[PDB]
Amino acid sequence: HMASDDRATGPALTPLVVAAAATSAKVEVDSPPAPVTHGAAMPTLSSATAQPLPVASAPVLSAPLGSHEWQQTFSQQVMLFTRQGQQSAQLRLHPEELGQVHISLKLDDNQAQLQMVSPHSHVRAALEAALPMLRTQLAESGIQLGQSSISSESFAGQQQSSSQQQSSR
Repeated sequence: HMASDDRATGPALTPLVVAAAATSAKVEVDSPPAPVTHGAAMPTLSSATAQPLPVASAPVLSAPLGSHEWQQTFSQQVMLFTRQGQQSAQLRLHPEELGQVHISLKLDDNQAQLQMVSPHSHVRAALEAALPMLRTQLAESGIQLGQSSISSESFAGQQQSSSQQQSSR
């Protein structure tokens, strides 16, 4: 019977802890200008006169990339194709690993679509550059090379962004 707990535990003090006031903004800024100088002179060399070197029709299209002879030969083969009446053909090309690219020139109205299946290589640079020249050769035969396409297997490049160049005089 009856009861008595009796308490006495009860904290009572003011907590306070704060101290922070400073800044930082010095050192590490600006950069030295890179020195540059131009000059050169370019060693000139007079073209020596001599008799033209004997040649012939090159077997398939295998010449150094950049040579005009390779481009001319590229056009030659197509001229022959259009003369025969064909349009699809194979050809030994470099890099040798290619073994045979598939040339498929399509013909509609008076415009030819040149499709070719080959990987991306420096070969395309000189080959593609020969396309504007080819249209000139074919144009003499009546036909006009309008469309052209190059794919290693299939063509896909859904990407177009070039929002730039905002200025005037």
